[PDB]
Amino acid sequence: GSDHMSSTSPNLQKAIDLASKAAQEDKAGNYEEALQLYQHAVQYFLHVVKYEAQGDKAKQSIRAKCTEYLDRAEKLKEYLK
Repeated sequence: GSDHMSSTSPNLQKAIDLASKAAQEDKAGNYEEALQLYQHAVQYFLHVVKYEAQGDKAKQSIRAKCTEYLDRAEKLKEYLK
């Protein structure tokens, strides 16, 4: 059916799926794949916000999340294997 594809880009869909997995690896304290998931998430969110934006102001939705994902990786670097 619609399955978010009618309103959300495939890059934005990818970004969130991988951002969700970043937290899954991190909060399990695997501290292995987590770091690269946190940075790869914002790699897509910034490619959406700067080049593929929607809803005029609505692009601010990713700006709030991406600013956390690039910062929260620096906390993993304490124990990141």
